[PDB]
Amino acid sequence: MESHKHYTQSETEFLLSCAETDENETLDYEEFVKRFHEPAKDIGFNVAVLLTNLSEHMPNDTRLQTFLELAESVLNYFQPFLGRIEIMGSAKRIERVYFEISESSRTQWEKPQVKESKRQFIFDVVNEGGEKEKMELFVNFCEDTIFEMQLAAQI
Amino acid sequence: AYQQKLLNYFARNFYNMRMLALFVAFAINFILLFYKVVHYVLEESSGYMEPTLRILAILHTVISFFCIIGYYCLKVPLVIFKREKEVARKLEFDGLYITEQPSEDDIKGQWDRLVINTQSFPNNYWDKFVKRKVMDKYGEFYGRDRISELLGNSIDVKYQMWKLGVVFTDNSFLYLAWYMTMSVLGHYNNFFFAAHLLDIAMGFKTLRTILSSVTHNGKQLVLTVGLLAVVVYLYTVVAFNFFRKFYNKSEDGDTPDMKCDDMLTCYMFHMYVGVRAGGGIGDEIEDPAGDEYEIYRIIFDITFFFFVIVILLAIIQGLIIDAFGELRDQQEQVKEDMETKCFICGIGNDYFDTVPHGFETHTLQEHNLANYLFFLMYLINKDETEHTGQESYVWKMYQERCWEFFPAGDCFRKQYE
Amino acid sequence: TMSVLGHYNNFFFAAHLLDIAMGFKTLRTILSSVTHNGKQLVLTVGLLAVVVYLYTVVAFNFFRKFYNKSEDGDTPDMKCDDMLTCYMFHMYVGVRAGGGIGDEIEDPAGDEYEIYRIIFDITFFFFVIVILLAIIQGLIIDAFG
Amino acid sequence: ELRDQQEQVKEDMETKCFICGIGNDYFDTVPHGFETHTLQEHNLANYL
Ligand SMILES: Nc1ncnc2c1ncn2[C@@H]1O[C@H](COP(=O)(O)OP(=O)(O)OP(=O)(O)O)[C@@H](O)[C@H]1O
Ligand SMILES: Nc1ncnc2c1ncn2[C@@H]1O[C@H](COP(=O)(O)OP(=O)(O)OP(=O)(O)O)[C@@H](O)[C@H]1O
Ligand SMILES: Cn1c(=O)c2c(ncn2C)n(C)c1=O
Ligand SMILES: [Ca+2]
Ligand SMILES: [Zn+2]
Ligand SMILES: [Zn+2]
Repeated sequence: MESHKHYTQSETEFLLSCAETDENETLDYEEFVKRFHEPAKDIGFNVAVLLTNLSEHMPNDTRLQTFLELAESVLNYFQPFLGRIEIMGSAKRIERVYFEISESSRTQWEKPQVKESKRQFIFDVVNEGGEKEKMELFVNFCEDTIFEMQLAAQI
Repeated sequence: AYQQKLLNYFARNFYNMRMLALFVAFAINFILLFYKVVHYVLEESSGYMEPTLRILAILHTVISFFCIIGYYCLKVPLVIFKREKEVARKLEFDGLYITEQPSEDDIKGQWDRLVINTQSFPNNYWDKFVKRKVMDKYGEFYGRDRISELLGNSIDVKYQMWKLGVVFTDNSFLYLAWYMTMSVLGHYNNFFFAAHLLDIAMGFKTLRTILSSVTHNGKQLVLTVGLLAVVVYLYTVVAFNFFRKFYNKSEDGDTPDMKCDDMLTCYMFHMYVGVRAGGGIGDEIEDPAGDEYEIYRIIFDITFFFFVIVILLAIIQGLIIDAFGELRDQQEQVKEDMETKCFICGIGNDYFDTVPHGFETHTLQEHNLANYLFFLMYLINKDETEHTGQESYVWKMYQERCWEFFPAGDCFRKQYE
Repeated sequence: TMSVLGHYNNFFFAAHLLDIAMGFKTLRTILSSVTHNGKQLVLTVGLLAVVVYLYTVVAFNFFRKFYNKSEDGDTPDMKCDDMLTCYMFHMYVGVRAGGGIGDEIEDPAGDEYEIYRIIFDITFFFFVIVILLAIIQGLIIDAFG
Repeated sequence: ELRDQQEQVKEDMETKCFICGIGNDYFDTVPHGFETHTLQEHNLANYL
């Protein structure tokens, strides 16, 4: 742990708290990551949305960057998983939306029976399909690819 | 339990097996280049050239059979899903097999009357309560004796008979059947693996465009070849009635000299020779010098060269080259439109640019139509107890099918900053 | 390194007039346009060598008796009933002609295969000389545009 | 020219109003925006 230059010596000892109680001065390999990792990746997610939700909504804040530059070992871990769209939200005003993208769905928007169905669609719509049915043809496309992404899963 | 192990191997390797039934079908049509005349193959490398074709021609029918089993488990389940959606959204949101009863056209509408009598109708459409929704919406104007009757080792035989009506009428499945039914004929005669190099055409992109441009401007092309067969026909009736004495395909007059004084054989002479020449018809005709009809003959040939070889054969080539100019440019335009506007906003490369990487981050993070697809996959796994304030103004509007929630013109910088 | 070879043989200073091409501006543009639309050009010449190949296998299996490059029958008459030499005959002569293949072939008049032969030649003239040889010229002239 | 002339005419018919002369864009702004504007609001049949 010390040779990776990530944790300082005030943190390499805290990580070795007891961690075994087992007779050999060792650990358990996949149980120590079972103990402590996964009950802070979805707890810690909503923290990452909240610091994201404040920086984009409230700019020009000197007080916020002091936390924000400390969070960069989190905000550069969850940015693979942080899906950000924009909708016209119920008040005639456009408000951003933040959500959670899995890892069994960023790796099946690859797998080229799904990639070929995109390029067969993008060319079909930006060529033909008027403005009274453009976004209908998008929402009708998202329903199919979700069936494709289910289909490429059980293979 | 071992069947679904193999059957899920072939659907995984379908795009990576169709590049194997091409590197084989070159190796057939390279050994087959050595034939010689009874037709018997010689050798150029060694004696083991004949068995490497009898090996290679049974290996090709096997691989061309695994590329339709892998098609039957990769893309034909999807074409069912896009078909069971459109039926189920027709008799429910609109009403088709109760109120409308479709016409003699749209045979797929007529064919899909066979499916709604089945037990397991929405097999792929995730929406197994259509048959309860119609009787609650259309059980009032029409009696629920009828709607209960219209809808409803023993497999879904009335449904499996419907499904094969969708697989066989499917476009890309027929090509995977014609690709295999030649490999059955490839052992009746070895020369039928020469019609497998036409998988180059439906395999590349700038060769699929040529094969489309022959028929893309097609509905005018028949009406222009159909003017060739009338101008050359009207050049027959003049030549048949006036100029029979020039039309000799014969030698010196001593021979049993062959003529063209018969309508059906003067006509095929004017089209097998009169079109493909360079000078129209004035090549393969005895020279007019000592005749009274000479001036009436130079006028006959010049307007043949001008109407059929200068005009009508240039604008038949013109509709096949300048359809290849549209279809290449169409693609170019699509790419340019993709790299100069936003898909969902529809704004421009200019207004978002205004900063380094201005349009790039606007479409990588702020809209990024991947994300609008993961967001709709989000609401399917979220429970309706858990929908927040905006994930249920969306999910109400999507169940309602209104779609006023995509950003029409503005995004974020068009009101803030 | 050609000027070293220019004294092994005097004829190697004839490959120094190709310094005209990388020397001017409207001649450097021609020499670029051959390969500028190049990645489609191989896939279109590569369709010529397959359509003319599929016109060989039909002519080899059906029409061997017309393919005489010979004189009057009395001579030791030369044929094209061998695949590799029927194929190079369809490409050295069948492409560069004006009428496709209906020039250098004995005339079909007294045969039962006559209607099956006029269809063979018209679609040779239309597919390989009217279309596929116009859109191979088309990618070298409209890359210069 | 004469094929393109016809093409242009068709395109002009499907992107402007005959009597207004305004555009497919300003009337669109809503689902079926240009369609109802020329089916009901002007519709040169009705002026006849
Ligand atoms: N809403 C949008 N979402 C994503 N891309 C967009 C959008 N609007 C415009 N674009 C443009 O589309 C381009 C994306 O390229 P494209 O969709 O052809 O696939 P790609 O990212 O090139 O990867 P591949 O070609 O392998 O699918 C981006 O460069 C972007 O400029
Ligand atoms: N003032 C207008 N009145 C009617 N149509 C208009 C007007 N301005 C533009 N248009 C366009 O003209 C189109 C009408 O098509 P057109 O006039 O060619 O005949 P049609 O409705 O297609 O029927 P047909 O071709 O059988 O006569 C409409 O789609 C409309 O978009
Ligand atoms: C359950 N369910 C849905 O409810 C659904 C869907 N796509 C859209 N909806 C609405 N999919 C794929 C789905 O499985
Ligand atoms: Ca709630
Ligand atoms: Zn946008
Ligand atoms: Zn108007």
